[PDB]
Amino acid sequence: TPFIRPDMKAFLEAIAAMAGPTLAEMTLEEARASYVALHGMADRPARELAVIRNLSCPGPAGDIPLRLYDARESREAGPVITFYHGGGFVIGDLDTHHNLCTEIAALMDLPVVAVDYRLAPEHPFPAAIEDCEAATRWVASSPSELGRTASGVIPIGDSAGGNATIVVSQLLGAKPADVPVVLQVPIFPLASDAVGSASLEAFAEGFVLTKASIEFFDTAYKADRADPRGFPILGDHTAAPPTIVATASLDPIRDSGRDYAKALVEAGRDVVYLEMEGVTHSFTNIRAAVPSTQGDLERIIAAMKMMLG
Ligand SMILES: CCCCCC(=O)Oc1ccc([N+](=O)[O-])cc1
Ligand SMILES: CCCCCC(=O)O
Ligand SMILES: CCCCCC(=O)O
Repeated sequence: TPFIRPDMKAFLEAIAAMAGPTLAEMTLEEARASYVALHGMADRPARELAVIRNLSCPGPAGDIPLRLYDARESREAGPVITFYHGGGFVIGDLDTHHNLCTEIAALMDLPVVAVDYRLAPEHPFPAAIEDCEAATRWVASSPSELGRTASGVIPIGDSAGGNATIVVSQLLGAKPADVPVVLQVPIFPLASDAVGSASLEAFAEGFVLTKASIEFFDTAYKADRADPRGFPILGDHTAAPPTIVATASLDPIRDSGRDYAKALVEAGRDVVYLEMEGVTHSFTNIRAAVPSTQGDLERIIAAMKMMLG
């Protein structure tokens, strides 16, 4: 009997009533479409912003599509948020996380660049990482197409995108971009392997992200368990940038986030650890269906402003 907020519980009960096919039982196109539909019905609508523009940058496999969000038509030099969507490196796109990006841009009053990175199984590991790194370096170079100057970058993302957040910060730590990572925000990230964790067993079914979906994503992406680009708990934490780790108490991969924040403390790094109580994985994108999750996102926003000082 873990604690569940009443509005969270109602949402889980509706998912249980729906009782759909698993991701593995659907076609890939169907699995991706179902995620579009979930966030479409569950998340708050997009904020209005002065700037919402599609861009691209060069990557190792070809052009990488991007989307720029800014509440301001004109802005001086400052940090730029570089966002990587969740979806297991298999599903999601610029639209599944669009509304959340408009919210981050509105509430932070900073520009946000979302990355449409290549997906598995068509593009296995490390394709997503290659694209997130390349796009982040590109933003960090203050290209003219961006129309903003970056004094620093702020990698952020949910779930797989939280994995990408940490990996990108490690890659740029080892080989700097034109400006530093001034803050990273991995939100319910995969950092250590969740297999064998107590959270994975406790929350394997009925908490939005299932063990079955985790296995489906793992089989498609094919990350090597010994590769720090796949499991960034294995990386060097001694110069990690300022970090905010946000987890959910009902998340099967909660303990992976716990592990990462513990490793940052162990290495003497500054970190805010926030474990949202009574909500699940994906809480950043269900803010209409579960209204209390808007408050959880606002807590991350407040921690970001504090850590940016
Ligand atoms: C349709 C159920 C939600 C699954 C998609 C999602 O919520 O984003 C995730 C991305 C990556 C991982 N993972 O690394 O296991 C888990 C979840
Ligand atoms: C192991 C899953 C239940 C949560 C107990 C804890 O907070 O560590
Ligand atoms: C149950 C595990 C206790 C803490 C392990 C550590 O300090 O890395």
